[PDB]
Amino acid sequence: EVPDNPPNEIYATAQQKLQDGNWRQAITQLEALDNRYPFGPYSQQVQLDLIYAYYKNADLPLAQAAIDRFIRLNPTHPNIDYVMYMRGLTNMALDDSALQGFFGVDRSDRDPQHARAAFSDFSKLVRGYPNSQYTTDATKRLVFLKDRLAKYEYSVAEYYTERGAWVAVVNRVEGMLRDYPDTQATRDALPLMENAYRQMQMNAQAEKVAKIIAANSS
Amino acid sequence: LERVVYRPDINQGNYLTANDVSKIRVGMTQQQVAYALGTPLMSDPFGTNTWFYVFRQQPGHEGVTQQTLTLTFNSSGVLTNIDNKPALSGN
Amino acid sequence: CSSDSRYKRQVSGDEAYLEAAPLAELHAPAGMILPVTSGDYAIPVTNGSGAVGKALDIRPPAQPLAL
Amino acid sequence: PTIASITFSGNKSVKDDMLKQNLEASGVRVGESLDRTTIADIEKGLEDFYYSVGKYSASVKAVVTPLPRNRVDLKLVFQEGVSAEIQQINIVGNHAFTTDELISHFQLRDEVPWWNVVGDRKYQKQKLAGDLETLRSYYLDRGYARFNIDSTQVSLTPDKKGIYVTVNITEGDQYKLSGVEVSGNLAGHSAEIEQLTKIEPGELYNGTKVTKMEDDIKKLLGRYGYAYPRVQSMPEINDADKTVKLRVNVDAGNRFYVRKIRFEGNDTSKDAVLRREMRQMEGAWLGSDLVDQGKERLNRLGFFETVDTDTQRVPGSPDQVDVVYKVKERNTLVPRGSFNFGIGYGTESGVSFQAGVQQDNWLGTGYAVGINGTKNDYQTYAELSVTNPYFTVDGVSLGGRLFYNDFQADDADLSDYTNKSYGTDVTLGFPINEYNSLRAGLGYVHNSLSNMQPQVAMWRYLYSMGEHPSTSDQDNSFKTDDFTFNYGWTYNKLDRGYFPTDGSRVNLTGKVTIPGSDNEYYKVTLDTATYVPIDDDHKWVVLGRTRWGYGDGLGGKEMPFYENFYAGGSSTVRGFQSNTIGPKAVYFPHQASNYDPDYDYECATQDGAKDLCKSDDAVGGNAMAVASLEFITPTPFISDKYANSVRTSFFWDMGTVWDTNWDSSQYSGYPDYSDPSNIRMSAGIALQWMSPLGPLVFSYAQPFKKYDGDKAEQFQFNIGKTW
Amino acid sequence: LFNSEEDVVKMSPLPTVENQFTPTTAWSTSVGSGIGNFYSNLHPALADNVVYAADRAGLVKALNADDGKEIWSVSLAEKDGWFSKEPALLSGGVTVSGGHVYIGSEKAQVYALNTSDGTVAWQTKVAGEALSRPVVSDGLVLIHTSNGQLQALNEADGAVKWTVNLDMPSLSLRGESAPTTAFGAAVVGGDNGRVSAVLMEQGQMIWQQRISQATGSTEIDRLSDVDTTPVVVNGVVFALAYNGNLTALDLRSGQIMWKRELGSVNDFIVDGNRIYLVDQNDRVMALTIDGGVTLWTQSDLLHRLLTSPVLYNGNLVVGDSEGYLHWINVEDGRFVAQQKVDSSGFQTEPVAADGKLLIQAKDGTVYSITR
Repeated sequence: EVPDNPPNEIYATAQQKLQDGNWRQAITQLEALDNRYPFGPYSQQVQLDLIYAYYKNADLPLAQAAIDRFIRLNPTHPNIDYVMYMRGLTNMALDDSALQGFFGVDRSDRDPQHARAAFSDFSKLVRGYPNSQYTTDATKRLVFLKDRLAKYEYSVAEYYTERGAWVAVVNRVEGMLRDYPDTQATRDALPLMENAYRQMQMNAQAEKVAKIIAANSS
Repeated sequence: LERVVYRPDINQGNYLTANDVSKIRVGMTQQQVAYALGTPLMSDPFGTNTWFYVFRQQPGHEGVTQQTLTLTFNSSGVLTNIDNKPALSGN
Repeated sequence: CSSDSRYKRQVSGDEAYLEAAPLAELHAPAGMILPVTSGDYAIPVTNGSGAVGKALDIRPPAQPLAL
Repeated sequence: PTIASITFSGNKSVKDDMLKQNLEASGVRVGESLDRTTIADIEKGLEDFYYSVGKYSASVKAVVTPLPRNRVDLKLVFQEGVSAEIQQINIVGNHAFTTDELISHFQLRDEVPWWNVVGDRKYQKQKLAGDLETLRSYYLDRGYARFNIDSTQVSLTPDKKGIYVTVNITEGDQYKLSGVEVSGNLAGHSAEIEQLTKIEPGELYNGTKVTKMEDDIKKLLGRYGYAYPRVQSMPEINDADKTVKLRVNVDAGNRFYVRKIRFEGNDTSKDAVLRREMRQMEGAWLGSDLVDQGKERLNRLGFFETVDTDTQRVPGSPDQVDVVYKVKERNTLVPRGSFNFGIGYGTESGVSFQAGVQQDNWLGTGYAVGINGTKNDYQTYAELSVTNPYFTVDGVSLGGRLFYNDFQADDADLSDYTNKSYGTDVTLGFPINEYNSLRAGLGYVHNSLSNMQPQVAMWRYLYSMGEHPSTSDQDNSFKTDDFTFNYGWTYNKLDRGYFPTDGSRVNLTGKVTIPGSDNEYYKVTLDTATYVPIDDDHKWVVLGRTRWGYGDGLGGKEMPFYENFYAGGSSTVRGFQSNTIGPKAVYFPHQASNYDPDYDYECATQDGAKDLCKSDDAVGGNAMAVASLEFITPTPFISDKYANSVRTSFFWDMGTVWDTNWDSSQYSGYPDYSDPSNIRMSAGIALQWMSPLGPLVFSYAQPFKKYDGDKAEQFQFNIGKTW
Repeated sequence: LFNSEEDVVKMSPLPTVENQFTPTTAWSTSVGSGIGNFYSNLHPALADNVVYAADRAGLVKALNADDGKEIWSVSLAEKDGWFSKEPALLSGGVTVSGGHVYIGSEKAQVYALNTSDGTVAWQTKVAGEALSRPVVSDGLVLIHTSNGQLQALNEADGAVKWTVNLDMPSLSLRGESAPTTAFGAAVVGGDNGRVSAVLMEQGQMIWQQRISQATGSTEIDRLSDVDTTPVVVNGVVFALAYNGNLTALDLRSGQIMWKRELGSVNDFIVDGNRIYLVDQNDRVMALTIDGGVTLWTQSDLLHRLLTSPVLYNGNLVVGDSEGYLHWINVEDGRFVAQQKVDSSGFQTEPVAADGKLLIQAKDGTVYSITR
């Protein structure tokens, strides 16, 4: 697959293959440069290149593992901000399983787990490295991804409202009010808790959420 | 609306047998109530020091039974008010 | 294999996250307390002027390279 | 030097994976530092590792080469005498049972018999460390409560290849269960708990029995939501009288509440389509069996290759749990969900093929769409279906389908006509019990026909309707228009995995017209598969499957030929051709109509006789019975048993199709289709393997019994069925 | 396909046939199905011009030691009683004194037959199975077992006088040595790599000494030394190691007299002045009793899975796993003579007395040899 030229030359052809988008051969050459020169001065650089080379070509689980390897072996390094950003972006894109839905399929409630991992890891980034060049992109992603979580929880609260698991409904929507209340999905979800409380007949409780959502008509 | 179909016996909230209920007394602090009934599966989001218990069952398409049991506390979390209602009916 | 041959930075998922939600707030009325906004899911007021992943150079940063 | 490479010669009968791990566990790694001295530590550690895997005779040799920058490649070469073979298994102090009985229960064996080479007698301490408890559990089941493994011993031959193990024991004596006592925080469930516990005081005390009694107590408390009870078992032992007065002591803990139900996985499935398959509700008390019924419903849905449940206690608070249903989706998120393509490719020169989709990831308010399109014979048959199994969240269901069919009878056993039918259904499903369903729906069909060959089995129907085409002719037209009740019923329980192992599935589907329709047959179908795990553990399985059908005219108007039961579909019985079985059609004579002398149209008197003429065409029959008895087995390969779960199975297929309206006295010169006495049997192996499409199946079957009509191909590839 | 990818670490060729003299198989007999697929120590015994052969089915077979003629004989296998008929797994060699012949088994039983008639005189359910040869002492019998326990039994009627635990490792090689009785003391060796001596009563010790060198972390390097019956002359003991080291010792204390390179051994003998030893590499060698100092060493039976040696008719002799016997010189280590006798398997040890050489091969047959 790959020659054992001097490490600077193997790196030069890795660099070039990535810029060419020769992603498969690039990944094989980065893997060979790692294995043949795992402790050398390029090891950190090689780990970052591996992370990108898995993330592009959409080898997402391997990217997530290379990110883990980087943080585990190099918990201090000037571009750890990039590694946590890639933890974020990997877990985020790990929801967007394919393009076939583009003409209307709402994916927001398929699975929370990787969205929630992406959020908490972007949270570590944005809180720890606010001076990063990534920080704005991280924040915009966080806002979207947080509303996406809120949409998933709202989808659960909708389902339970249609089953009438009214304790389940109130407990879910109170969960959304504790966690990420500042979301459009929650602002739409509160009527559904008002209904849940009133179907559960606790009108003296329900009127509080009614007054909250009425005061959030604007 | 409703039809004869196997709605799967949905439980909701908490179990309220009489021997569990009569553990409550107004002197209780929340740390005690939490083992009298088990922890409250419902609580006020809106910041009253209040706990809500429902034992609710729906044994199918027919029959619904519910105890509401509302506990409200002094802000210290020491109980002050108890209300038990078997549910009303209406649509 | 197949590929779009340009703009190797892009998401493989969609760009949409950059527009798909404002940070729409919620404002409880008097007498109510909105429950505590629960830790990690709160996010800062970021600087703002950083780039967005439409145009950010996702190319992994360069270590100093030498032997 | 850095170990810039490591190279392995031999390593037969040990997976390279554990070797790769063991290098790191021995403190050697690719790109680690090395020297010629350290090799002595490396090779003996590998010998130690091989020793640790029972390769006690093994030896290792280590080969070191300088690369041009004096970096080093360490090649490793591996030597064996066929290790850990076992001469004997031996049990001492035993009186109660001859040791052959005991060792028959071990995973270890002493003498792998001429009768069967499956298994082996290579010792492995990991196996023994379990087999000692298989011994202990056998003796406690038989009830020797004072049984002790005394200083168990392993001895290995002065030629290091040989092993034998000696387990010294004191058996004690077998004790009766003269008493059981059960006490504690039972939350009043004693009236059920003791009704697990009922025993005759003369019954044998039994380690298995007390184990299952413990599990059953954990089940009952699970049911009522005491999810994590402390359960303790202690015998009071009267050695002098040699009996156990058993004690079981239970502190139920708190009644756990399900704070959240979490589905992890599901990456294509909308959370709704898992969460609607729950019985146990979030925000309610747990029921362990209710959660298990949720798990079984997720299995029955079949979207998941594995379903796993962790009733995780909530961090930071007692008596609440989250039920994490971890799942892995079948079909690995492939676009267009569950997908259909098929070719019925077999011994036949021509072939049938199919295409389609069904998964509910579709448009609008989130209805499902599923579409199917096929050719068989020169047919075209294609349909749309639109479905919501939860038309509301009770699980009352809607399904409607619109379908078009054309048949052009160029052989393929297709009886000689042009036939078209296009039809709709609208159906509502009620689940009427946890394991059951009912179906009620409108149907419609328009059927129009031309080039109609006079055909006793068809034309007897035609003329019992009236406005028949002329006999002595084939350029012949007919039509019927129909509105119907479509109705059905189901019972489903399957411990499914994806391909089920246990439980029964029954489906019954039928119709009757509205009064005065251009038919007034009633039709009934029943379909079944019952699965059982052999030895009551799910890995080894036997299957029984049956299909049954009837149709008869209500007020006359017998069931039309264009809806008779075909069988010999490779799903229904293998080896028979897709439509071949049962009655074969008998044509009336004509010289020809609309005919090509360069082409073949049977029973043309210019090619054949002038009297009532058989063909090997089949119109199916108005009544049917089918069975398969089927014996399920895995198959190892480089796609090994665990990694791919490929299913394969032997089967005794059986089929009969007949015509309850055959006038055996009138059209008497021919095989009597009034009785099923031409039962058919075929004996077959079928193999099922799964892909971004779905489940492929390769099947082999040839008849055990084959009648003149029984056109067959000894193999056929096929795909899908899906249900 | 795969048959050739499997391996068998080599068992070396047969050495020089040419000889100082030729031996012959003077007589032979069938004894049972026997050691079969099943390695264990079951060498026969000779006294009173009678060979007390015995074989793993449970058959005991006295033979007139000059002839393939027969003397009293029994099977001790379980009387089947409409249950599974179980062979005795007869084991632990054969030993004779006075009124009895004592034989162990791989189950709890040691059986004493009479010397006058074939009936079992006494049977005892000892503590784990009697892998070791029983030994006499004028009124005691002493025994050792798979469970490492030593037992002492009362020679009239088999009651245990005492028991001693000698500890065992995981992955023992036998849990077996015969006790040796000398200068009034027992000496015995146990698979943890220990040798222990007792005062012939009460189970009370003279000593323990521990022979446990190399100390390899892997149990397979550390099967833990002795199984081979230690022996004594002038109260100088000898003990030896499957891996680890041979040593000469005191008996009055347990002090080491000397320690020697000799691991890879399960089998040896001594004489009035010398040690003779066989090996798991199946090297064979001779030493002096003082210091254990090497007299000679040779290796041409490499990996031949040899028997224990014996001094016979002024030579050494050893059995060989392809069925051969090798006669070796006292002082040179040269081969003196060789023969092929068995054809089915032969690592159970030779026995020699009255100028007879006797072996029981595997496949349950005894051969008598003379030179």
